[PDB]
Amino acid sequence: MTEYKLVVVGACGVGKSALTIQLIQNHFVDEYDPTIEDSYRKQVVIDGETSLLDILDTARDQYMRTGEGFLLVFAINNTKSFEDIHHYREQIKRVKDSEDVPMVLVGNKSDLPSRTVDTKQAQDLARSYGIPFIETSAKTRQGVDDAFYTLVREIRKHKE
Ligand SMILES: Nc1nc2c(ncn2[C@@H]2O[C@H](COP(=O)(O)OP(=O)(O)O)[C@@H](O)[C@H]2O)c(=O)[nH]1
Ligand SMILES: [Mg+2]
Repeated sequence: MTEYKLVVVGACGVGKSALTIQLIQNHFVDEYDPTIEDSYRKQVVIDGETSLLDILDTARDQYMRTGEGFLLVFAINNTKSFEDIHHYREQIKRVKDSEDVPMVLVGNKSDLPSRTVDTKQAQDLARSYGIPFIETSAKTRQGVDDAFYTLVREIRKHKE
């Protein structure tokens, strides 16, 4: 019965869309229009509780204001995208007017061998933020459920 508005943010090309589509449609899209910004709905069950997810895949001022949780996505083979995380976080903090916003740090493209962002680096950032860090591959589906479900768990602990 509960609904959760989730927002997926991060630099262009990190796999925001691919991640969202795997969760929604259960397949990996190789070439999804980089400019398309849209929301996707799905009824899920998480730790036994039924819930409707409304997920904005950015590429809206509305979702920022009404978003209850955010995935901060970088790709592990894109140092610049990891360096952009702080900016995304501060922007959310500003709009939401809080310092306790539910967020999850997501390191995507974990199947790729060209790693330039150490796991240690990401974990150290997430620790400073007090948020979970989850490694994912939209391509193999590794960690996809875990990223979204973890965010939902962070939302629930926050409003409780
Ligand atoms: N190898 C690999 N490629 C990915 C992964 N996620 C996304 N991609 C590719 O990276 C490119 C951009 O992905 P996209 O989802 O559009 O990124 P977005 O701009 O953040 O929405 C596309 O070529 C995707 O196929 C992943 O986990 N592994
Ligand atoms: Mg996209």
